[PDB]
Amino acid sequence: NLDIIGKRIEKIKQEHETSWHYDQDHPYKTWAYHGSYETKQTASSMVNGVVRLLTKPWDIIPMVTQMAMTKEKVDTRTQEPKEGTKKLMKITAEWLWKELGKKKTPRMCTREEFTRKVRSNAALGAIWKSAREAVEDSGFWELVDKERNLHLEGKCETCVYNMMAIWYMWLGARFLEFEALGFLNEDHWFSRENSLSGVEGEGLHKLGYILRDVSKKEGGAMYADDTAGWDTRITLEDLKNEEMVTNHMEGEHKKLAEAIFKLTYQNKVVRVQRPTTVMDIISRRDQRGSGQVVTYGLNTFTNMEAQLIRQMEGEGVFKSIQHLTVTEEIAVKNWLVRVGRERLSRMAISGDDCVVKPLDDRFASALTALNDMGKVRKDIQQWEPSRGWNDWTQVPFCSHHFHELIMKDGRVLVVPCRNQDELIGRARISQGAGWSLRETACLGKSYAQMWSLMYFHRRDLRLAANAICSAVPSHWVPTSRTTATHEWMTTEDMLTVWNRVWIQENPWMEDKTPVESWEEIPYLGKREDQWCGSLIGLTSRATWAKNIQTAINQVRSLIGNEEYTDYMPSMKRFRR
Ligand SMILES: O=C(CCC1CCCCC1)N1CCOCC1
Ligand SMILES: [Cl-]
Ligand SMILES: [Zn+2]
Ligand SMILES: [Zn+2]
Repeated sequence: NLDIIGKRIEKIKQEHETSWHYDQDHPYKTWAYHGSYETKQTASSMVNGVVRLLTKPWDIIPMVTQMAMTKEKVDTRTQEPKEGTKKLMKITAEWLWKELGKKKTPRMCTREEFTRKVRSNAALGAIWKSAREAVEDSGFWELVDKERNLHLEGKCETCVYNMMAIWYMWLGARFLEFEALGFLNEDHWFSRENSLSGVEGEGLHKLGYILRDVSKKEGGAMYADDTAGWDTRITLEDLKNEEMVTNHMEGEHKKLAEAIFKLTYQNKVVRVQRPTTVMDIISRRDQRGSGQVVTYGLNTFTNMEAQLIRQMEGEGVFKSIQHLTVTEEIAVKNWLVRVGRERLSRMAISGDDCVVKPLDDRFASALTALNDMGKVRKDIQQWEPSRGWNDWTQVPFCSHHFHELIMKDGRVLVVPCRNQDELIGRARISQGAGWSLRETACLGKSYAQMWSLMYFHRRDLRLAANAICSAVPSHWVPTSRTTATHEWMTTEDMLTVWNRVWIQENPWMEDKTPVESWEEIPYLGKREDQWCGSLIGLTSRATWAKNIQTAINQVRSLIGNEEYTDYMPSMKRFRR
Protein backbone atom coordinates (compact mmCIF):
# COMPACT_ATOMS: atom_id res chain seq x y z
CA ASN A 1 0.00 0.00 0.00
CA LEU A 2 1.15 3.56 0.94
CA ASP A 3 4.94 2.79 1.01
CA ILE A 4 4.74 2.02 -2.81
CA ILE A 5 2.11 4.72 -3.77
CA GLY A 6 2.77 7.32 -0.92
CA LYS A 7 5.71 9.08 -2.73
CA ARG A 8 3.65 9.70 -5.95
CA ILE A 9 0.73 10.91 -3.72
CA GLU A 10 3.12 13.11 -1.59
CA LYS A 11 4.53 14.78 -4.78
CA ILE A 12 1.07 15.65 -6.32
CA LYS A 13 -0.18 16.98 -2.89
CA GLN A 14 2.49 19.79 -2.87
CA GLU A 15 2.08 21.01 -6.52
CA HIS A 16 -1.55 21.76 -5.40
CA GLU A 17 -0.76 22.72 -1.71
CA THR A 18 -3.30 25.64 -2.13
CA SER A 19 -6.19 23.21 -3.12
CA TRP A 20 -5.71 19.88 -1.16
CA HIS A 21 -8.77 18.56 0.84
CA TYR A 22 -10.07 15.07 1.87
CA ASP A 23 -13.56 15.54 0.25
CA GLN A 24 -16.18 13.68 2.39
CA ASP A 25 -18.65 13.45 -0.61
CA HIS A 26 -16.23 11.27 -2.76
CA PRO A 27 -18.11 8.80 -5.07
CA TYR A 28 -15.50 5.94 -4.92
CA LYS A 29 -16.30 2.52 -3.36
CA THR A 30 -13.71 0.06 -4.88
CA TRP A 31 -11.06 2.74 -5.70
CA ALA A 32 -8.99 3.95 -2.70
CA TYR A 33 -9.45 7.75 -2.39
CA HIS A 34 -6.66 10.02 -1.21
CA GLY A 35 -7.49 13.68 -1.94
CA SER A 36 -8.68 16.35 -4.39
CA TYR A 37 -7.47 19.63 -6.03
CA GLU A 38 -8.69 22.45 -8.40
CA THR A 39 -8.65 22.15 -12.28
CA LYS A 40 -10.78 23.48 -15.23
CA GLN A 41 -10.94 21.69 -18.67
CA THR A 42 -12.62 18.85 -20.73
CA ALA A 43 -13.82 15.93 -27.34
CA SER A 44 -16.40 15.52 -30.20
CA SER A 45 -16.33 13.41 -33.44
CA MET A 46 -15.96 15.88 -36.39
CA VAL A 47 -17.37 15.06 -39.89
CA ASN A 48 -15.05 14.36 -42.86
CA GLY A 49 -16.66 16.51 -45.60
CA VAL A 50 -14.78 14.86 -48.51
CA VAL A 51 -16.16 11.38 -47.59
CA ARG A 52 -19.67 12.74 -46.72
CA LEU A 53 -20.04 14.68 -50.03
CA LEU A 54 -19.21 11.39 -51.94
CA THR A 55 -21.65 9.21 -49.91
CA LYS A 56 -24.90 11.27 -50.27
CA PRO A 57 -27.40 8.30 -50.10
CA TRP A 58 -26.19 7.63 -46.48
CA ASP A 59 -27.15 11.24 -45.41
CA ILE A 60 -30.71 9.87 -44.66
CA ILE A 61 -29.61 6.55 -42.95
CA PRO A 62 -29.73 7.04 -39.14
CA MET A 63 -27.33 4.14 -38.40
CA VAL A 64 -24.68 6.22 -40.34
CA THR A 65 -25.69 9.79 -39.35
CA GLN A 66 -26.08 9.04 -35.56
CA MET A 67 -22.44 7.70 -35.37
CA ALA A 68 -21.13 11.32 -35.71
CA MET A 69 -23.38 12.75 -32.87
CA THR A 70 -22.90 13.05 -29.03
CA LYS A 71 -17.60 4.27 -15.26
CA GLU A 72 -20.10 2.18 -13.17
CA LYS A 73 -17.96 -0.90 -14.15
CA VAL A 74 -14.44 0.58 -13.43
CA ASP A 75 -15.89 1.05 -9.85
CA THR A 76 -16.70 -2.69 -9.40
CA ARG A 77 -14.69 -5.56 -7.80
CA THR A 78 -13.68 -9.20 -8.57
CA GLN A 79 -13.54 -11.92 -5.85
CA GLU A 80 -10.32 -13.90 -5.17
CA PRO A 81 -10.23 -17.13 -7.23
CA LYS A 82 -10.37 -20.52 -5.39
CA GLU A 83 -7.16 -22.49 -4.59
CA GLY A 84 -7.72 -25.03 -7.43
CA THR A 85 -8.21 -22.10 -9.91
CA LYS A 86 -5.03 -20.24 -8.67
CA LYS A 87 -3.02 -23.53 -9.13
CA LEU A 88 -4.42 -24.12 -12.72
CA MET A 89 -3.56 -20.50 -13.69
CA LYS A 90 0.03 -20.63 -12.23
CA ILE A 91 0.87 -24.02 -13.89
CA THR A 92 -0.64 -22.84 -17.24
CA ALA A 93 1.10 -19.39 -17.10
CA GLU A 94 4.51 -20.99 -16.23
CA TRP A 95 4.14 -23.38 -19.21
CA LEU A 96 2.94 -20.60 -21.60
CA TRP A 97 5.82 -18.10 -20.93
CA LYS A 98 8.27 -21.00 -21.52
CA GLU A 99 6.60 -21.91 -24.87
CA LEU A 100 6.50 -18.24 -25.99
CA GLY A 101 10.18 -17.89 -24.90
CA LYS A 102 11.55 -21.02 -26.74
CA LYS A 103 12.29 -19.08 -30.00
CA LYS A 104 12.49 -15.49 -28.57
CA THR A 105 14.94 -13.59 -26.30
CA PRO A 106 13.60 -10.91 -23.92
CA ARG A 107 15.53 -7.61 -24.38
CA MET A 108 15.28 -3.89 -23.52
CA CYS A 109 13.88 -1.46 -26.08
CA THR A 110 16.11 1.61 -26.61
CA ARG A 111 15.77 5.44 -26.49
CA GLU A 112 16.65 5.23 -30.25
CA GLU A 113 13.66 2.86 -30.92
CA PHE A 114 11.38 5.04 -28.71
CA THR A 115 12.51 8.31 -30.47
CA ARG A 116 11.96 6.74 -33.96
CA LYS A 117 8.35 5.71 -32.99
CA VAL A 118 7.49 9.29 -31.77
CA ARG A 119 8.97 10.91 -34.97
CA SER A 120 6.71 8.63 -37.14
CA ASN A 121 3.45 9.33 -35.21
CA ALA A 122 2.26 6.43 -33.00
CA ALA A 123 -0.25 6.47 -30.09
CA LEU A 124 1.76 6.34 -26.82
CA GLY A 125 -1.12 7.34 -24.50
CA ALA A 126 1.07 10.21 -23.24
CA ILE A 127 0.24 13.59 -21.57
CA TRP A 128 7.63 20.72 -24.06
CA LYS A 129 4.64 21.04 -26.50
CA SER A 130 4.35 17.56 -28.20
CA ALA A 131 6.45 14.37 -27.78
CA ARG A 132 8.80 15.16 -30.69
CA GLU A 133 10.16 18.17 -28.72
CA ALA A 134 10.74 16.20 -25.49
CA VAL A 135 12.61 13.37 -27.29
CA GLU A 136 14.99 16.01 -28.74
CA ASP A 137 15.64 17.81 -25.38
CA SER A 138 18.20 16.17 -22.97
CA GLY A 139 16.37 17.71 -19.93
CA PHE A 140 13.60 15.09 -20.54
CA TRP A 141 16.12 12.17 -20.55
CA GLU A 142 17.50 13.42 -17.13
CA LEU A 143 13.93 13.21 -15.67
CA VAL A 144 13.67 9.72 -17.35
CA ASP A 145 17.12 8.94 -15.76
CA LYS A 146 16.03 10.07 -12.24
CA GLU A 147 12.89 7.83 -12.41
CA ARG A 148 14.95 4.96 -13.98
CA ASN A 149 17.40 4.96 -10.97
CA LEU A 150 14.37 5.19 -8.56
CA HIS A 151 12.92 1.97 -10.22
CA LEU A 152 16.36 0.14 -9.83
CA GLU A 153 16.01 1.25 -6.13
CA GLY A 154 12.45 -0.32 -6.10
CA LYS A 155 10.61 3.07 -5.71
CA CYS A 156 8.37 5.32 -7.96
CA GLU A 157 7.80 9.15 -7.94
CA THR A 158 6.21 10.18 -11.30
CA CYS A 159 4.48 7.09 -12.97
CA VAL A 160 0.84 8.33 -12.44
CA TYR A 161 -2.18 7.43 -14.67
CA ASN A 162 -4.46 10.21 -16.08
CA MET A 163 -7.99 8.77 -16.77
CA MET A 164 -9.84 9.75 -20.04
CA ALA A 165 -10.80 3.40 -21.14
CA ILE A 166 -7.37 4.96 -22.03
CA TRP A 167 -4.72 5.33 -19.24
CA TYR A 168 -2.61 8.34 -20.45
CA MET A 169 0.78 8.75 -18.64
CA TRP A 170 3.58 11.36 -19.10
CA LEU A 171 6.04 10.43 -21.93
CA GLY A 172 8.82 9.45 -19.42
CA ALA A 173 6.64 6.78 -17.68
CA ARG A 174 5.63 5.54 -21.21
CA PHE A 175 9.34 5.25 -22.11
CA LEU A 176 10.17 3.19 -18.98
CA GLU A 177 7.20 0.86 -19.76
CA PHE A 178 8.46 0.54 -23.45
CA GLU A 179 12.10 -0.09 -22.32
CA ALA A 180 11.04 -2.97 -20.01
CA LEU A 181 8.07 -4.60 -21.88
CA GLY A 182 8.10 -3.25 -25.51
CA PHE A 183 9.90 -6.44 -26.66
CA LEU A 184 6.54 -8.34 -26.45
CA ASN A 185 5.21 -6.23 -29.37
CA GLU A 186 8.49 -5.13 -31.11
CA ASP A 187 9.72 -8.80 -31.41
CA HIS A 188 6.23 -10.27 -32.15
CA TRP A 189 5.83 -12.67 -29.13
CA PHE A 190 2.08 -12.95 -30.08
CA SER A 191 2.64 -13.70 -33.83
CA ARG A 192 0.72 -16.84 -34.94
CA GLU A 193 4.14 -18.51 -35.77
CA ASN A 194 5.43 -17.95 -32.17
CA SER A 195 2.23 -18.21 -29.98
CA LEU A 196 0.01 -20.60 -32.17
CA SER A 197 -3.24 -18.89 -30.86
CA GLY A 198 -2.11 -15.29 -31.55
CA VAL A 199 -2.71 -13.16 -34.65
CA GLU A 200 -0.37 -10.19 -33.85
CA GLY A 201 0.78 -8.60 -37.17
CA GLU A 202 -1.97 -10.41 -39.19
CA GLY A 203 -3.94 -8.03 -41.47
CA LEU A 204 -7.72 -8.35 -41.92
CA HIS A 205 -6.81 -10.14 -45.19
CA LYS A 206 -5.31 -13.02 -43.10
CA LEU A 207 -7.88 -13.44 -40.29
CA GLY A 208 -10.56 -15.22 -42.40
CA TYR A 209 -8.01 -17.75 -43.75
CA ILE A 210 -6.85 -18.34 -40.12
CA LEU A 211 -10.46 -19.04 -38.95
CA ARG A 212 -11.01 -21.39 -41.97
CA ASP A 213 -7.78 -23.30 -40.95
CA VAL A 214 -9.14 -23.66 -37.32
CA SER A 215 -12.48 -24.95 -38.81
CA LYS A 216 -10.54 -27.83 -40.56
CA LYS A 217 -9.63 -29.34 -37.13
CA GLU A 218 -11.85 -32.22 -35.96
CA GLY A 219 -13.96 -31.10 -32.96
CA GLY A 220 -17.14 -29.37 -31.83
CA ALA A 221 -18.75 -25.98 -32.61
CA MET A 222 -16.66 -22.79 -32.84
CA TYR A 223 -17.14 -20.70 -29.65
CA ALA A 224 -16.68 -16.89 -29.66
CA ASP A 225 -17.76 -15.79 -26.19
CA ASP A 226 -17.16 -12.09 -25.41
CA THR A 227 -16.15 -11.17 -21.80
CA ALA A 228 -18.16 -8.39 -20.08
CA GLY A 229 -15.54 -5.60 -19.47
CA TRP A 230 -12.35 -7.71 -19.77
CA ASP A 231 -9.91 -4.97 -18.46
CA THR A 232 -12.04 -4.63 -15.24
CA ARG A 233 -11.96 -8.47 -14.65
CA ILE A 234 -8.08 -8.71 -14.56
CA THR A 235 -7.38 -9.99 -10.99
CA LEU A 236 -4.24 -9.47 -8.86
CA GLU A 237 -3.59 -13.24 -9.50
CA ASP A 238 -3.65 -12.55 -13.31
CA LEU A 239 -1.12 -9.64 -12.80
CA LYS A 240 1.19 -12.02 -10.76
CA ASN A 241 1.05 -14.70 -13.54
CA GLU A 242 1.80 -12.01 -16.24
CA GLU A 243 4.78 -10.82 -14.05
CA MET A 244 6.38 -14.33 -14.46
CA VAL A 245 7.74 -13.16 -17.88
CA THR A 246 10.52 -11.52 -15.70
CA ASN A 247 11.66 -15.12 -14.76
CA HIS A 248 13.06 -15.25 -18.36
CA MET A 249 15.05 -11.98 -18.06
CA GLU A 250 18.51 -11.11 -16.57
CA GLY A 251 20.60 -8.16 -15.33
CA GLU A 252 19.23 -4.58 -15.49
CA HIS A 253 16.31 -5.65 -17.79
CA LYS A 254 14.95 -8.11 -15.14
CA LYS A 255 15.07 -5.39 -12.42
CA LEU A 256 13.48 -2.67 -14.64
CA ALA A 257 10.59 -5.07 -15.71
CA GLU A 258 10.02 -6.19 -12.06
CA ALA A 259 9.58 -2.46 -11.13
CA ILE A 260 7.03 -1.79 -13.96
CA PHE A 261 4.89 -4.80 -12.80
CA LYS A 262 5.30 -4.06 -8.99
CA LEU A 263 5.11 -0.24 -8.90
CA THR A 264 2.81 0.70 -11.86
CA TYR A 265 0.64 -2.42 -12.69
CA GLN A 266 0.10 -4.16 -9.27
CA ASN A 267 -0.16 -0.71 -7.45
CA LYS A 268 -1.70 2.11 -9.63
CA VAL A 269 -2.14 5.89 -8.91
CA VAL A 270 -4.76 7.67 -11.10
CA ARG A 271 -6.08 11.23 -11.50
CA VAL A 272 -9.77 11.56 -12.65
CA GLN A 273 -11.85 14.70 -13.59
CA ARG A 274 -15.12 14.94 -11.54
CA PRO A 275 -17.47 17.85 -12.53
CA THR A 276 -18.76 18.49 -8.92
CA THR A 277 -14.08 20.62 -11.69
CA VAL A 278 -11.88 18.78 -9.12
CA MET A 279 -9.02 16.25 -9.61
CA ASP A 280 -9.54 12.94 -7.75
CA ILE A 281 -6.26 11.16 -6.82
CA ILE A 282 -7.41 7.49 -6.45
CA SER A 283 -5.45 4.15 -6.30
CA ARG A 284 -6.13 0.37 -6.68
CA ARG A 285 -4.08 -2.86 -7.14
CA ASP A 286 -6.23 -4.96 -9.59
CA GLN A 287 -7.66 -4.33 -13.14
CA ARG A 288 -5.81 -3.64 -16.40
CA GLY A 289 -4.15 -0.19 -16.52
CA SER A 290 -1.10 -0.14 -18.88
CA GLY A 291 -0.16 1.41 -22.27
CA GLN A 292 -2.49 0.14 -25.07
CA VAL A 293 0.28 -1.98 -26.78
CA VAL A 294 1.42 -3.78 -23.56
CA THR A 295 -2.33 -4.13 -22.64
CA TYR A 296 -2.87 -5.95 -26.01
CA GLY A 297 -0.03 -8.50 -25.43
CA LEU A 298 -0.86 -9.23 -21.77
CA ASN A 299 -4.65 -9.51 -22.57
CA THR A 300 -3.66 -12.00 -25.35
CA PHE A 301 -1.46 -13.96 -22.84
CA THR A 302 -4.12 -14.12 -20.08
CA ASN A 303 -6.91 -14.98 -22.61
CA MET A 304 -4.76 -17.82 -24.07
CA GLU A 305 -4.26 -19.08 -20.48
CA ALA A 306 -7.99 -18.79 -19.54
CA GLN A 307 -9.13 -20.57 -22.76
CA LEU A 308 -6.60 -23.50 -22.33
CA ILE A 309 -8.02 -23.95 -18.79
CA ARG A 310 -11.62 -23.92 -20.13
CA GLN A 311 -10.49 -26.58 -22.69
CA MET A 312 -8.96 -28.64 -19.76
CA GLU A 313 -12.28 -28.36 -17.86
CA GLY A 314 -14.26 -29.58 -20.91
CA GLU A 315 -11.87 -32.56 -21.40
CA GLY A 316 -12.15 -33.55 -17.68
CA VAL A 317 -8.41 -32.96 -16.87
CA PHE A 318 -9.47 -31.74 -13.34
CA LYS A 319 -12.74 -32.46 -11.43
CA SER A 320 -13.09 -29.31 -9.23
CA ILE A 321 -11.68 -25.72 -8.94
CA GLN A 322 -12.00 -25.96 -5.11
CA HIS A 323 -8.62 -27.78 -4.95
CA LEU A 324 -6.25 -29.70 -7.30
CA THR A 325 -5.00 -33.08 -5.91
CA VAL A 326 -1.23 -33.82 -6.31
CA THR A 327 -1.98 -36.20 -9.26
CA GLU A 328 -4.35 -33.63 -10.97
CA GLU A 329 -1.32 -31.23 -10.93
CA ILE A 330 0.79 -33.88 -12.80
CA ALA A 331 -2.22 -34.61 -15.13
CA VAL A 332 -2.53 -30.83 -15.96
CA LYS A 333 1.29 -30.51 -16.50
CA ASN A 334 1.24 -33.69 -18.66
CA TRP A 335 -1.77 -32.46 -20.74
CA LEU A 336 0.16 -29.19 -21.51
CA VAL A 337 3.38 -31.08 -22.55
CA ARG A 338 1.43 -33.76 -24.55
CA VAL A 339 -1.26 -31.64 -26.35
CA GLY A 340 -0.82 -27.97 -25.19
CA ARG A 341 0.56 -26.75 -28.58
CA GLU A 342 -2.24 -28.61 -30.48
CA ARG A 343 -4.86 -26.98 -28.16
CA LEU A 344 -3.30 -23.49 -28.78
CA SER A 345 -3.64 -24.13 -32.57
CA ARG A 346 -7.46 -24.58 -32.00
CA MET A 347 -7.74 -20.87 -31.06
CA ALA A 348 -7.56 -17.39 -32.62
CA ILE A 349 -6.95 -14.82 -29.87
CA SER A 350 -6.64 -11.03 -30.25
CA GLY A 351 -6.46 -9.48 -26.79
CA ASP A 352 -9.87 -10.04 -25.07
CA ASP A 353 -11.34 -11.44 -28.35
CA CYS A 354 -11.25 -15.23 -28.91
CA VAL A 355 -12.45 -18.02 -31.21
CA VAL A 356 -12.01 -21.59 -29.87
CA LYS A 357 -12.71 -24.90 -31.71
CA PRO A 358 -12.52 -27.39 -28.78
CA LEU A 359 -12.12 -31.20 -29.04
CA ASP A 360 -15.96 -31.55 -28.56
CA ASP A 361 -18.99 -29.61 -27.20
CA ARG A 362 -18.40 -30.44 -23.46
CA PHE A 363 -16.61 -27.01 -23.62
CA ALA A 364 -20.06 -25.26 -23.96
CA SER A 365 -21.01 -26.10 -20.32
CA ALA A 366 -17.43 -26.05 -18.85
CA LEU A 367 -17.96 -22.75 -16.94
CA THR A 368 -16.65 -23.16 -13.32
CA ALA A 369 -12.99 -22.09 -13.97
CA LEU A 370 -14.04 -19.32 -16.49
CA ASN A 371 -16.50 -17.79 -13.97
CA ASP A 372 -14.13 -18.28 -10.97
CA MET A 373 -11.21 -16.55 -12.86
CA GLY A 374 -13.69 -13.58 -13.18
CA LYS A 375 -13.98 -13.89 -17.03
CA VAL A 376 -17.84 -13.72 -16.95
CA ARG A 377 -19.42 -13.95 -20.45
CA LYS A 378 -21.40 -11.04 -22.02
CA ASP A 379 -25.16 -11.27 -22.91
CA ILE A 380 -25.81 -14.76 -21.31
CA GLN A 381 -26.80 -16.07 -17.81
CA GLN A 382 -23.78 -17.13 -15.64
CA TRP A 383 -24.52 -20.92 -15.85
CA GLU A 384 -26.26 -21.16 -19.30
CA PRO A 385 -24.13 -23.20 -21.76
CA SER A 386 -22.39 -21.14 -24.53
CA ARG A 387 -24.04 -20.98 -28.02
CA GLY A 388 -21.46 -22.17 -30.62
CA TRP A 389 -21.26 -21.51 -34.39
CA ASN A 390 -21.59 -24.38 -36.90
CA ASP A 391 -20.03 -22.46 -39.86
CA TRP A 392 -16.70 -20.53 -39.73
CA THR A 393 -18.26 -17.93 -42.15
CA GLN A 394 -20.76 -16.97 -39.35
CA VAL A 395 -18.21 -16.61 -36.46
CA PRO A 396 -17.56 -13.03 -35.25
CA PHE A 397 -13.88 -12.03 -34.70
CA CYS A 398 -12.16 -8.58 -34.46
CA SER A 399 -15.54 -6.85 -35.30
CA HIS A 400 -15.82 -8.82 -38.65
CA HIS A 401 -17.19 -11.97 -40.22
CA PHE A 402 -15.62 -13.63 -43.26
CA HIS A 403 -16.91 -14.75 -46.69
CA GLU A 404 -15.56 -17.44 -49.09
CA LEU A 405 -15.57 -15.75 -52.54
CA ILE A 406 -14.76 -17.66 -55.75
CA MET A 407 -13.07 -15.74 -58.58
CA LYS A 408 -14.29 -16.29 -62.20
CA ASP A 409 -10.92 -18.16 -62.68
CA GLY A 410 -11.70 -20.66 -59.81
CA ARG A 411 -9.24 -19.27 -57.19
CA VAL A 412 -10.61 -18.80 -53.62
CA LEU A 413 -10.53 -15.55 -51.66
CA VAL A 414 -11.48 -15.42 -47.94
CA VAL A 415 -12.53 -11.78 -47.36
CA PRO A 416 -13.30 -9.62 -44.30
CA CYS A 417 -16.78 -8.03 -43.96
CA ARG A 418 -19.01 -6.11 -41.57
CA ASN A 419 -22.32 -4.29 -41.79
CA GLN A 420 -21.71 -1.53 -44.41
CA ASP A 421 -23.36 1.24 -42.33
CA GLU A 422 -20.55 0.77 -39.73
CA LEU A 423 -17.85 1.16 -42.44
CA ILE A 424 -19.38 4.27 -44.09
CA GLY A 425 -20.21 5.86 -40.72
CA ARG A 426 -16.60 5.48 -39.49
CA ALA A 427 -15.06 6.91 -42.72
CA ARG A 428 -17.29 10.01 -42.34
CA ILE A 429 -15.67 10.79 -38.94
CA SER A 430 -12.39 12.54 -38.02
CA GLN A 431 -10.80 13.31 -34.60
CA GLY A 432 -8.92 16.45 -33.42
CA ALA A 433 -8.74 20.13 -34.51
CA GLY A 434 -6.88 22.15 -37.18
CA TRP A 435 -7.56 19.84 -40.17
CA SER A 436 -6.79 21.59 -43.49
CA LEU A 437 -8.88 20.63 -46.57
CA ARG A 438 -5.78 18.75 -47.90
CA GLU A 439 -5.37 16.79 -44.61
CA THR A 440 -9.14 15.97 -44.61
CA ALA A 441 -8.90 14.79 -48.28
CA CYS A 442 -5.81 12.62 -47.49
CA LEU A 443 -7.74 10.94 -44.56
CA GLY A 444 -10.63 10.26 -46.98
CA LYS A 445 -8.14 8.70 -49.41
CA SER A 446 -6.82 6.42 -46.59
CA TYR A 447 -10.38 5.06 -46.04
CA ALA A 448 -10.94 4.69 -49.83
CA GLN A 449 -7.71 2.70 -50.34
CA MET A 450 -8.57 0.47 -47.29
CA TRP A 451 -11.97 -0.21 -48.89
CA SER A 452 -10.28 -1.08 -52.30
CA LEU A 453 -7.97 -3.60 -50.49
CA MET A 454 -10.25 -5.18 -47.80
CA TYR A 455 -13.88 -4.49 -48.92
CA PHE A 456 -13.62 -4.53 -52.78
CA HIS A 457 -16.32 -7.26 -52.75
CA ARG A 458 -18.98 -4.69 -51.51
CA ARG A 459 -20.47 -2.95 -54.61
CA ASP A 460 -21.13 0.40 -52.81
CA LEU A 461 -17.61 0.57 -51.23
CA ARG A 462 -15.73 -0.25 -54.47
CA LEU A 463 -17.74 2.53 -56.22
CA ALA A 464 -17.32 5.09 -53.35
CA ALA A 465 -13.56 4.20 -53.08
CA ASN A 466 -13.07 4.85 -56.83
CA ALA A 467 -15.03 8.15 -56.49
CA ILE A 468 -12.93 9.39 -53.49
CA CYS A 469 -9.61 8.40 -55.22
CA SER A 470 -10.88 10.28 -58.36
CA ALA A 471 -11.78 13.38 -56.25
CA VAL A 472 -8.47 13.67 -54.30
CA PRO A 473 -5.32 14.72 -56.23
CA SER A 474 -3.59 11.52 -57.51
CA HIS A 475 -0.14 12.25 -55.84
CA TRP A 476 -1.47 13.39 -52.41
CA VAL A 477 -0.31 10.92 -49.73
CA PRO A 478 -2.91 9.17 -47.56
CA THR A 479 -2.73 10.12 -43.84
CA SER A 480 -4.08 9.15 -40.43
CA ARG A 481 -3.39 10.82 -37.00
CA THR A 482 -3.51 7.28 -35.35
CA THR A 483 -1.91 4.29 -37.25
CA ALA A 484 -2.57 -5.02 -38.00
CA THR A 485 -0.73 -4.25 -41.30
CA HIS A 486 -1.91 -1.08 -43.19
CA GLU A 487 -0.97 -1.95 -46.83
CA TRP A 488 -3.42 0.76 -48.12
CA MET A 489 -1.19 3.51 -46.64
CA THR A 490 0.79 4.09 -49.91
CA THR A 491 0.75 6.09 -53.23
CA GLU A 492 1.36 2.83 -55.24
CA ASP A 493 -1.34 1.75 -57.79
CA MET A 494 -3.99 -0.10 -55.66
CA LEU A 495 -4.29 -2.86 -58.37
CA THR A 496 -0.52 -3.58 -57.84
CA VAL A 497 -1.06 -3.61 -54.02
CA TRP A 498 -4.16 -5.86 -54.40
CA ASN A 499 -2.08 -8.37 -56.43
CA ARG A 500 0.77 -8.33 -53.85
CA VAL A 501 -1.57 -8.87 -50.84
CA TRP A 502 -4.19 -11.31 -52.27
CA ILE A 503 -2.05 -13.30 -54.80
CA GLN A 504 1.78 -12.97 -54.55
CA GLU A 505 2.19 -12.94 -50.71
CA ASN A 506 -0.98 -14.97 -49.89
CA PRO A 507 0.19 -18.40 -48.56
CA TRP A 508 -3.29 -19.91 -49.19
CA MET A 509 -3.18 -19.06 -53.01
CA GLU A 510 -1.14 -21.74 -54.94
CA ASP A 511 -1.63 -20.18 -58.45
CA LYS A 512 0.34 -16.88 -58.52
CA THR A 513 -1.08 -15.62 -61.90
CA PRO A 514 -1.46 -11.80 -61.49
CA VAL A 515 -4.88 -10.17 -62.01
CA GLU A 516 -4.70 -7.68 -64.95
CA SER A 517 -7.78 -5.50 -64.14
CA TRP A 518 -10.32 -4.72 -61.38
CA GLU A 519 -13.07 -6.48 -63.51
CA GLU A 520 -11.37 -9.87 -62.73
CA ILE A 521 -11.92 -9.18 -58.95
CA PRO A 522 -15.34 -10.49 -57.81
CA TYR A 523 -18.14 -9.13 -55.59
CA LEU A 524 -20.30 -10.95 -53.04
CA GLY A 525 -23.61 -12.24 -54.48
CA LYS A 526 -26.15 -9.39 -54.96
CA ARG A 527 -28.41 -10.80 -52.17
CA GLU A 528 -25.44 -11.35 -49.76
CA ASP A 529 -24.26 -7.73 -50.42
CA GLN A 530 -27.81 -6.52 -49.47
CA TRP A 531 -27.81 -8.80 -46.33
CA CYS A 532 -24.52 -7.08 -45.25
CA GLY A 533 -26.05 -3.53 -45.66
CA SER A 534 -25.66 -2.68 -49.41
CA LEU A 535 -28.05 -0.04 -50.85
CA ILE A 536 -28.16 -1.81 -54.29
CA GLY A 537 -31.88 -1.85 -55.17
CA LEU A 538 -32.68 1.66 -53.87
CA THR A 539 -33.50 4.53 -56.27
CA SER A 540 -31.28 6.83 -54.10
CA ARG A 541 -28.23 4.57 -54.71
CA ALA A 542 -28.99 4.37 -58.47
CA THR A 543 -29.04 8.19 -58.77
CA TRP A 544 -25.73 8.45 -56.85
CA ALA A 545 -24.03 5.85 -59.06
CA LYS A 546 -25.33 7.25 -62.40
CA ASN A 547 -24.46 10.87 -61.38
CA ILE A 548 -21.14 10.04 -59.58
CA GLN A 549 -19.00 12.29 -61.92
CA THR A 550 -21.09 15.31 -60.70
CA ALA A 551 -20.21 14.45 -57.04
CA ILE A 552 -16.54 13.90 -57.97
CA ASN A 553 -16.54 17.31 -59.76
CA GLN A 554 -18.12 19.04 -56.69
CA VAL A 555 -15.20 17.87 -54.50
CA ARG A 556 -12.55 18.67 -57.21
CA SER A 557 -13.99 22.25 -57.47
CA LEU A 558 -13.63 22.72 -53.66
CA ILE A 559 -10.00 21.35 -53.56
CA GLY A 560 -9.14 23.45 -56.68
CA ASN A 561 -6.90 23.17 -59.76
CA GLU A 562 -4.76 20.08 -58.97
CA GLU A 563 -3.79 16.94 -60.92
CA TYR A 564 -6.60 14.28 -60.71
CA THR A 565 -7.03 10.75 -62.22
CA ASP A 566 -10.44 9.28 -63.26
CA TYR A 567 -10.62 5.78 -61.62
CA MET A 568 -14.36 5.24 -62.48
CA PRO A 569 -13.70 3.42 -65.88
CA SER A 570 -11.89 0.60 -63.87
CA MET A 571 -15.57 -0.43 -63.26
CA LYS A 572 -17.61 -2.15 -66.07
CA ARG A 573 -20.61 0.31 -65.95
CA PHE A 574 -18.39 3.48 -66.44
CA ARG A 575 -16.24 1.63 -69.06
CA ARG A 576 -18.35 2.93 -72.07
O1 LIG B 1 -32.73 -3.14 -58.95
C1 LIG B 1 -32.11 -2.25 -59.50
C2 LIG B 1 -30.66 -2.44 -59.88
C3 LIG B 1 -29.93 -3.37 -58.91
C4 LIG B 1 -28.50 -3.65 -59.35
C5 LIG B 1 -27.87 -4.77 -58.53
C6 LIG B 1 -26.42 -5.03 -58.92
C7 LIG B 1 -25.59 -3.78 -58.79
C8 LIG B 1 -26.18 -2.66 -59.62
C9 LIG B 1 -27.63 -2.40 -59.24
N1 LIG B 1 -32.66 -1.04 -59.75
C10 LIG B 1 -33.67 -0.46 -58.85
C11 LIG B 1 -33.42 1.01 -58.66
O2 LIG B 1 -33.31 1.67 -59.89
C12 LIG B 1 -32.14 1.22 -60.52
C13 LIG B 1 -32.26 -0.23 -60.91
CL1 LIG C 1 -23.90 -21.00 -37.42
ZN1 LIG D 1 7.87 5.28 -11.72
ZN1 LIG E 1 -20.75 -9.84 -44.92
